[PDB]
Amino acid sequence: MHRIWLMYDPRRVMVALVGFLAVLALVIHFVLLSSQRYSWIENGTLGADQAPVGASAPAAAAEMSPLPPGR
Amino acid sequence: AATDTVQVGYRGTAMEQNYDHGDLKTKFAQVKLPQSPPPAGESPPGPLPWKNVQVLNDISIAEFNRTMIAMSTWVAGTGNCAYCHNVAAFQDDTLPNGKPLYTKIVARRMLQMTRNINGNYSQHVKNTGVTCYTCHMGKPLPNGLWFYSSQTDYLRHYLDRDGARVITQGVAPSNANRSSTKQAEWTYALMISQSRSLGVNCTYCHNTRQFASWREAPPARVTAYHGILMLRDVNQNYLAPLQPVYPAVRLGAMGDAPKAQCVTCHNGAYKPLYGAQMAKDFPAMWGRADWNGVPFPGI
Ligand code: BCL
Ligand SMILES: *[C@H]1O[C@H](CO)[C@@H](O[C@@H]2O[C@@H](C)[C@H](O)[C@@H](O)[C@H]2O)[C@H](O)[C@@H]1O[C@H]1O[C@H](C(=O)O)[C@@H](O[C@H]2O[C@H](CO)[C@@H](O)[C@H](O)[C@H]2NC(C)=O)[C@H](OC(C)=O)[C@H]1OC(C)=O
Ligand code: HEC
Ligand code: HEC
Ligand code: HEC
Ligand code: HEC
Repeated sequence: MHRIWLMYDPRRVMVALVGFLAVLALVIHFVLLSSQRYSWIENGTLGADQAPVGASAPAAAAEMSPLPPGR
Repeated sequence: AATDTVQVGYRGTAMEQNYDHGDLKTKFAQVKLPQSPPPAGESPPGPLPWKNVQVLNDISIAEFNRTMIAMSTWVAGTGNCAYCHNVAAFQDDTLPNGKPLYTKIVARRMLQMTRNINGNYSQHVKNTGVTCYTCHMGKPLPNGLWFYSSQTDYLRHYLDRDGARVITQGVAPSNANRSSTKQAEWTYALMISQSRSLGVNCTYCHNTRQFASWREAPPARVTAYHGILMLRDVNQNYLAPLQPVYPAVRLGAMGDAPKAQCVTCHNGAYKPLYGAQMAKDFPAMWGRADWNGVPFPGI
């Protein structure tokens, strides 16, 4: 299977691999950070018994409002 | 293919209404030809015989019968007293089966609503006024009926919402106004609906160089604001509480009653019925002590 490196130049494959792993990790971290259950920066300290479950409703927050008070 | 234009602001500001001349003539003739003509009216003496009359207490017996003929032709087609009544017993509010005559008990509320419009909202309807014909136009259902659907539906500006302003009345940013650009999109959507409801463009009520300006705007903007306040009263106090009265075929998916909006009266014209003055001919519906100096012929 090492002959894959004879048909593909490993110089080019490793850039595509690094880029693919980079976008995949970033997508998954951003997906989780936007979820209710896994917003670890705000709620990471909650125990698993008190983390959100079933919060899949597609409009959990008010769509329309003023900006927060501006100070 | 000729275009009619009306200038509504100062020279060179391009505050103008444009109409396709052919399209407008067909719309206008389509009003003229069906426009229902009024009975002549007359002046007897004598005391009122009515068994179950609760709104029209204050008009002569001839004026009452004249009003019922009008109501028939405006809502149900002419002489169709069977639409509202158990015609053997006009005083009844129920069928012989005991089941209620829902149209009659709605129509009694629609009389109070019409009087309330013509009386308390004269800053909007002035001396044109409204009759049943304005909305119904000869049919049981008016145009532009609306029901609950989504929270951000802009037609709730005509019911239970209030604020629409988004522009700051000062040069610098302030905590007074934290409106989002999304809120300006919401007002813009609302304002397109009002423009289409009258068949006008934004320059009919605004100088668009400053939408917030009242001095630069035509006076129609002040009439338009009173229209919003009128619809909130019409919807909140008269149309929406009729929910338990209608058959479920009339109700919305939330079970709510049908509500009105600008297009319900205006039907795409700058005034309802292009300004046809009918309320003056029917004192039963004035809600007002005189109509343009003509005194109410009370009993
Ligand atoms: C609450 C925690 C989150 C979560 C948070 C994160 C975060 C945050 C990250 C990952 C990352 C990854 N997650 Mg995870 N992840 C969750 C649940 C899962 C589930 C699952 C079905 O439940 C799976 C399959 C995965 C799988 C993966 C991998 C694709 C990846 C890291 C290893 C890797 O690529 O190695 C190579 C190995 C594989 C791709 C195979 C995985 C292991 C399997 C079982 C081995 C068998 C053969 C395999 C299926 C063959 C597939 C074909 C491939 C070409 C190899 N996660 C839950 C929902 N996961 C990281 C990432 O994206 O890195 C790039 C990352 O940063
Ligand atoms: C529909 O129902 C209303 C009920 O309120 C009747 O209204 C009556 O007449 C009004 C002038 C009055 O103000 C009101 O209080 C009431 O007295 C209306 O006339 C219609 O009547 C028919 O259905 C009635 C109903 O309630 O189901 C029915 O009346 C029933 O009840 C009364 C006692 O309240 C009793 O006298 C009747 O015998 C009884 N009848 C039946 C079939 O259940 C009316 O019956 C009669 C005889 O009038 C219905 O009308 C007819 C022609 O049958
Ligand atoms: C609904 C659109 C109706 C049409 C069509 C007709 N009538 Fe009517 N009628 C209607 C209401 C809402 C009322 C009550 C008014 C009030 O102030 O409460 C009435 C009342 C009458 C009466 C009085 C009966 C009584 O209580 O003694 C009469 C005599 C009457 N209406 C006659 C009448 C005629 C002749 C009609 C067609 C030509 C007619 N009505 C149509 C509602 C509606
Ligand atoms: C708009 C400002 C209207 C005025 C003026 C009048 N009516 Fe009305 N009517 C209006 C609406 C928005 C509705 C609800 C429509 C529906 O889906 O039912 C109605 C309804 C009625 C009905 C019931 C029709 C039916 O369900 O078959 C009746 C009988 C009725 N309206 C009578 C009526 C009368 C007598 C009016 C003037 C005195 C009148 N309407 C004016 C809107 C408006
Ligand atoms: C009269 C029939 C108008 C038409 C046509 C247009 N607008 Fe309007 N505008 C009108 C009124 C009565 C109001 C006040 C509404 C309220 O509830 O307070 C407004 C308001 C606006 C605003 C907000 C101004 C502010 O101070 O933030 C904007 C931005 C606005 N209108 C824009 C707008 C657009 C884009 C229009 C055509 C598509 C338009 N208006 C037409 C009256 C009328
Ligand atoms: C019937 C109950 C109506 C409702 C709903 C709305 N309007 Fe209205 N409007 C109505 C009448 C009978 C008239 C004529 C009054 C007169 O001047 O003789 C009007 C007039 C207007 C105008 C003035 C048109 C002009 O001459 O420039 C405007 C700008 C207007 N109406 C706007 C408007 C808006 C924005 C409405 C919903 C928010 C609305 N109308 C509803 C009757 C009724």
